[PDB]
Amino acid sequence: SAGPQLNALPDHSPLLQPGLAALRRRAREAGVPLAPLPLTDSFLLRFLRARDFDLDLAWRLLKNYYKWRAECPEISADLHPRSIIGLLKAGYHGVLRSRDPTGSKVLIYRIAHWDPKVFTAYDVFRVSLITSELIVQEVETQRNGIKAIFDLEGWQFSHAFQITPSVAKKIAAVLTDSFPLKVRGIHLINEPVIFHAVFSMIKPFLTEKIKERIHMHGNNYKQSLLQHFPDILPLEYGGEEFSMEDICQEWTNFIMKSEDYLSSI
Ligand SMILES: COCCOCCOCCOc1ccc(C(C)(C)CC(C)(C)C)cc1
Ligand SMILES: COCCOCCOCCOc1ccc(C(C)(C)CC(C)(C)C)cc1
Ligand SMILES: COCCOCCOCCOc1ccc(C(C)(C)CC(C)(C)C)cc1
Repeated sequence: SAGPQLNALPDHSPLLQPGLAALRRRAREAGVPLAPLPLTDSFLLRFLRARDFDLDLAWRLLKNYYKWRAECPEISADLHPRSIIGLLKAGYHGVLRSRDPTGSKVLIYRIAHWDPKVFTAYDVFRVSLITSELIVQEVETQRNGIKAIFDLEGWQFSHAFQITPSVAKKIAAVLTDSFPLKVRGIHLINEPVIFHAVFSMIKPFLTEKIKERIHMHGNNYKQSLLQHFPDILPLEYGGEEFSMEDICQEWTNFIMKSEDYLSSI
């Protein structure tokens, strides 16, 4: 249980240096790229915290992160938000202002606001990557992980058509062992009945990384979603203070302010 205690330290604690040294030596040895991603303490700590300072797992995650980036150029080859600013303006995606009861950052995606005649699955994936790279900078998010809510109202066949076996593989990767964020929960709301039926059959065979972390609320989601996310949801989902539009505009603004950092990858 040393791991979670190391996670709880600030980045400048000398106690994190043994793990950082051990990981940086493994990275260097396997010939990790020099390409505009510096192996700073703060960067490397993301991987250590994601795997509670288990060095072998932090290293495997780091390698898989590099592998995933190399394997998905149409997502990862340019992180400047200029390519997806329409999706953001359309209201596809926002991050809640407040954390949930266990301190997780909460992400919301709205499928009705993705026009598949305009944006590909890879554009939409680029949105998640951008957000991920931003939120991972907060040490509390590294410690407490994330939850994502997918509002599937208006899910159409044109959306489903974009999820090929290749896209499915890339989705599983980022949820499991290819990005330095702990996915503590995946919530679907307003999703078609077919999701439940499939899930009831495949659930027992899923990786334990996600198996017990998937919650499908269906159309009657208000009460159940509220139990997981009290006092932090937008008006549209049963919250009290701000609209989803406010959240989307606030997150969009933050992305644009970070445009040079995003490019610098
Ligand atoms: C889920 O089914 C709907 C299909 O949506 C389109 C597919 O592209 C969405 C990719 O979604 C994610 C979700 C989470 C993540 C990670 C695990 C990196 C965490 C996050 C959301 C904080 C970025 C990455 C991509
Ligand atoms: C072709 O359908 C694309 C819909 O994608 C939903 C987003 O999540 C992607 C995860 O991967 C799957 C898994 C199963 C399925 C279906 C519904 C087609 C079930 C199946 C193929 C196992 C019978 C679709 C996507
Ligand atoms: C009828 O609508 C047309 C398109 O149909 C899309 C298929 O929807 C059913 C898909 O069912 C699932 C259920 C679970 C999953 C897993 C658990 C693998 C991944 C998850 C949680 C990201 C959806 C994938 C597909």
